[PDB]
Amino acid sequence: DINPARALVYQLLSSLFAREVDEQRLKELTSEAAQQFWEQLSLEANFTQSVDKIRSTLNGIKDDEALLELAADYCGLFLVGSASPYASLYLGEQHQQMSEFLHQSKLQVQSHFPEPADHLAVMLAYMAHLCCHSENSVQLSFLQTCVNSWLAKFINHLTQCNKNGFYSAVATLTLAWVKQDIAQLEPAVAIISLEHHH
Amino acid sequence: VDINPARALVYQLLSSLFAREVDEQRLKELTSEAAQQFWEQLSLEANFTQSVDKIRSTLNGIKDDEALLELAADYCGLFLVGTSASPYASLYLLLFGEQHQQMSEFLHQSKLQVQSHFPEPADHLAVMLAYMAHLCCHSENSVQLSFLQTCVNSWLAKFINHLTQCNKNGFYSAVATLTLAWVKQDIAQLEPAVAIISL
Repeated sequence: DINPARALVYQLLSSLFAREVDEQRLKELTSEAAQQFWEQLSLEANFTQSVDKIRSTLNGIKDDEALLELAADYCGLFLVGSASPYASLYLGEQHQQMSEFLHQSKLQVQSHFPEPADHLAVMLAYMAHLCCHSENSVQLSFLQTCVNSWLAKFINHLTQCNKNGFYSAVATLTLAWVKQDIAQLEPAVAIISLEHHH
Repeated sequence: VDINPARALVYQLLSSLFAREVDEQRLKELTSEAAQQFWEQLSLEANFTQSVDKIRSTLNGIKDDEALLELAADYCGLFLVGTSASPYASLYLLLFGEQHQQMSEFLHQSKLQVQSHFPEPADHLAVMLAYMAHLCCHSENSVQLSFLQTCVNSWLAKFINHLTQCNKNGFYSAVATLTLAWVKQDIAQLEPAVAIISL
């Protein structure tokens, strides 16, 4: 009864922390239907001051420089770490419930953080999965596209940071292992193209 | 004979070495008598010899916690810092971006954990508020109340305090301030509503 309205307020607040505000969003936040909304929210004594600051700011963005500055505030405050909006930086089972929610919603926040699946550990773990669950062509393609395309660089920079050399050796072995695996996969994959063509 | 499962095991081993710092239990399983056989055999491949011997000589050389802590320090000061060799592909670089769609699914299913200093994505306030929005219409009042008191109201004021200190113009502080006041008023409505169902 009142819940859909509450969901709506939480969504709006969420959107404001999710990512910086672009032209399309600004137009959505300052339209007539949005103006009435902000007014209604302002009627509550505990919300009045905050609602006026938010609404007067958004209504004051008339050019590109105005929108760009607000975004700079967003980036300067949340994408540097500053006041990163992560609970753990200021302070259990309902994190898993959210984990699923995250996976389901396809809702991702603006972030300067590297993509988790871009972690070498993840790529290798996934390749291990491809070895027994995919065609050789998919395995080869993945090694050439996502692994062999950058290890050399990683290794190079690793040799300038690892004094001991343990992890430099691990990286070195990984590339060597990948190259040899690619050489075993090439003919296999090529046989299938010579056969699926004739 | 099928070698695909053997290849997967090797990729997993390499995966583990970048996945997290080596701990006591892991050092033991990486240096067991069965493991020594594996390394020796792997070292016989001409292309692998040098790095393998560096790998195992290092692992076999670990005989006290000091040396172990030293390796763990190498790991952290190399991958977990951020300036000097993060293991992320994007940081060193066509059908690339499209293969990331399947990895996310595998990453969600494998529930594989990579040691990291980055905060959890679900810990982000925007994701918590979106989740709360969801609970508002697909959950009992008590689950909503519980989540607010437990995950939001517990740290929001600390956040607003710091935010207010870094926000010169003050727009985002106003958003954060309105958020807390919204959450508090909502908890105020939720408590009476929930308590009543015990009657």
